[PDB]
Amino acid sequence: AELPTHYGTIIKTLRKYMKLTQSKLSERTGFSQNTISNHENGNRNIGVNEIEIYGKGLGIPSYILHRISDEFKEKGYSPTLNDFGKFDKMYSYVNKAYYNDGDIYYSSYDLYDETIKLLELLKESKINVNDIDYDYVLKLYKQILS
Amino acid sequence: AELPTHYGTIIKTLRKYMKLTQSKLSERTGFSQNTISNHENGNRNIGVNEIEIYGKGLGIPSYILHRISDEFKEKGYSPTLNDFGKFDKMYSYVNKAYYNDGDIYYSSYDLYDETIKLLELLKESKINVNDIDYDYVLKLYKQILS
Amino acid sequence: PTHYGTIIKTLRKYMKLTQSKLSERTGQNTISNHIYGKGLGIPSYILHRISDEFKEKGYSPTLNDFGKFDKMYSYVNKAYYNDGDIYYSSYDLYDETIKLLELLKESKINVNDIDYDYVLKLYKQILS
Amino acid sequence: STTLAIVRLDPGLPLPSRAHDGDAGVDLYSAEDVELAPGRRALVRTGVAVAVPFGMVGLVHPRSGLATRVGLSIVNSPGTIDAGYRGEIKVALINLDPAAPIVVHRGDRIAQLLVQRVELVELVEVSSFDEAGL
Amino acid sequence: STTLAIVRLDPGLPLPSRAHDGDAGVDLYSAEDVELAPGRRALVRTGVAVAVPFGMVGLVHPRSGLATRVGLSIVNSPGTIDAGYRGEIKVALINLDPAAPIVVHRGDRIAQLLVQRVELVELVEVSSFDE
Amino acid sequence: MSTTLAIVRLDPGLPLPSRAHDGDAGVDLYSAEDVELAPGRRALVRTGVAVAVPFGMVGLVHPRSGLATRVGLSIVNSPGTIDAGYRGEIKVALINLDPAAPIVVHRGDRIAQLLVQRVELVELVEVSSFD
Repeated sequence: AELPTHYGTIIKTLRKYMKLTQSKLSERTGFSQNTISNHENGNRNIGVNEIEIYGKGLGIPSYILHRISDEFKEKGYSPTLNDFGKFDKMYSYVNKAYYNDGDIYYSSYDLYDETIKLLELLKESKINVNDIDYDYVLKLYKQILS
Repeated sequence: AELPTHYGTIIKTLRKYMKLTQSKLSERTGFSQNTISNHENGNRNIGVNEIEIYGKGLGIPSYILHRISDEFKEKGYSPTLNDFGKFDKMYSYVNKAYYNDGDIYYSSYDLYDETIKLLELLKESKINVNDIDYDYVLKLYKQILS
Repeated sequence: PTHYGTIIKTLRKYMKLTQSKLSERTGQNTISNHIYGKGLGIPSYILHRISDEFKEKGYSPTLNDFGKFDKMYSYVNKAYYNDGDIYYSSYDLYDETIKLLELLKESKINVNDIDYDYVLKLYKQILS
Repeated sequence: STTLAIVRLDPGLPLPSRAHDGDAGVDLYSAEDVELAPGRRALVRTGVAVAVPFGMVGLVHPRSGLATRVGLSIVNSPGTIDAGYRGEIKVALINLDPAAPIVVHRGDRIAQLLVQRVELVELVEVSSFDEAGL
Repeated sequence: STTLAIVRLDPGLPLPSRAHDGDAGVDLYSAEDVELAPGRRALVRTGVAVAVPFGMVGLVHPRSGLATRVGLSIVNSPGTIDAGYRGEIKVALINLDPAAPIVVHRGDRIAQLLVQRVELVELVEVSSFDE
Repeated sequence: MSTTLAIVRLDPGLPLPSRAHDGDAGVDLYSAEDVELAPGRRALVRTGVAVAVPFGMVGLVHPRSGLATRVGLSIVNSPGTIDAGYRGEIKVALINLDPAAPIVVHRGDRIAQLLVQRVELVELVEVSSFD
């Protein structure tokens, strides 16, 4: 099995956002600089096996990578990857709500879809994800599960 | 958090019924004669994890401690506490039915309430709990579980 | 419980090993009118299953032809542990084996002269 | 090599058995014929009692076959068998098909019995989890 | 010997408690009065929150009494409490009887909590089973 | 060290089940197909995965609450058992316990979680009566 070439663009963008060198990313995954190098350029395609290993190395769940790759196949690029800091802020709020609140734990379908939906509402409302507190997110999350 | 003083009266009454000195209940719970006396009189209220330790020391499941309490909160006293010898005999049968008979184990709602009902019926037929055997209780016990 | 003697013996006679052959294993020796397992010679599940057919019909057609069974069971097992269609739809592999041997006998087809794929097709059919 | 004592309260039925070595369950059998109409339930005897060792729990599961094919389920799934319980194992069967009745006969496999370890934990109230850990 | 730390969100209900020495679970009370019409369901607060140790799981089983007698089951049985979870424990009740409504009373025991070790297995993808 | 669980992907279009947080009992299973369940209807639903449950252990398929609470989506045989010898596709027997509202399950949706747990492979010893 071999993945499409846009995965290499996903790993490049997410290595640079997580502030890791090729060398640092190597030490974590086990891949040599050369491997990561070609992967990030499109000299080689990332093995289906390997994407799990990259996810653990970056410290990003593999299914996030997959959902970001699905955006590529559809829209030709990825709006989640281009605004990854915003998704990351909201996703940690969404994640904390799920583990601390009973109106969430027992009602969630998909943390990713809910993360994306809270983000879309804040944009409609012209509100930045850094200018709100957890208490505000929770009240808005409860709405979308209700 | 503290339980509302009536647990004091409940433990003292049950400790006396259990033919226990403050020494025996002290050498079992870890509480000093001083703390048991201040619980039993009302000076100190019984913490929520203290009622669990008392139950174990007395040899009574805390659930009965909580349901006797509930009697007080409604009526102003506990018929069950007043007559706890009639109740202890019946409950030991009820307990033996449940753990040893398919018709009871799978059909039972509340061991406490079912012991109440079986007394009412022995009472209203003018029979003594001290007169009857396991087999008579069981027959009647199977009836009330329909 | 004496019915098992026939079973233990018949399994030996079928198993192509002498008394001494099985009489050296897990301890004529201590075999009289002759379950701990005959060195797990056959899973005790089957020995107890053949026993159960004695208490329903006087005999066991399964033991009467253990040759044909052992082949079919091994197939029915492969299908169970490897096919999603079988695993979620099976009711009892022993019974389902007996049913497949039943159908094969009336079609005058031999167990030893058949492949898994054939049996798997039939199997899927009896389960639907 | 842990041991589960079991009494055939009904001798006409087979002894529950482990089909293969790695298999989690042993099939239980109905002692009685029951017809369940769509939606209806019934408490059916299996004609066995078991001695679940202290520190363990017995678990009664529904079996995939009847579940997928005719909608046969257990209301209180999974059935919890306490280590103190010495009476007959019973199974609360419900028919979850909307139209077809289900007819269980004496001797049919109606459940898997699993035996697992359980933590016999003691419940301590804390002010808040923040103070006592996460 | 293991201690499950628990927070009583609802101080009006007693700490749940293992009724008999070897019993596998501890009943959870309803914190609310509910009526379930046939085939209808309800998420019901139990007035507690727990800290399942890392390497264990919370498991919410339905009570055999309510289910046979009255058809009261749990939709997501057995309900998983993850070790990470620190919210109020709730029970997804459902009336699986075709005609009789069920009434739950604040105070009623309406489920039992088990706690078990769980293999926190490492998934590793392979191409084909060589096993 | 930790216990390995080997997993194959009979359908590579789906992402690999993953353990979101360190001590989460289960890993979510995704649906391999689109399905409409009308009220009281059920379906056996492929997930595009096979597993190698270690000997001594058992795969258990639990319902995701939320689907259960909000649309009454359950599992007929809950909790579904994977034996250590099984190597075929995990399929989930889903059912609609809501009486009015059809349920639509999209390929790629999270329809169940897989726990692995140790199981006592007990020896049955028949006896006359007890001790």
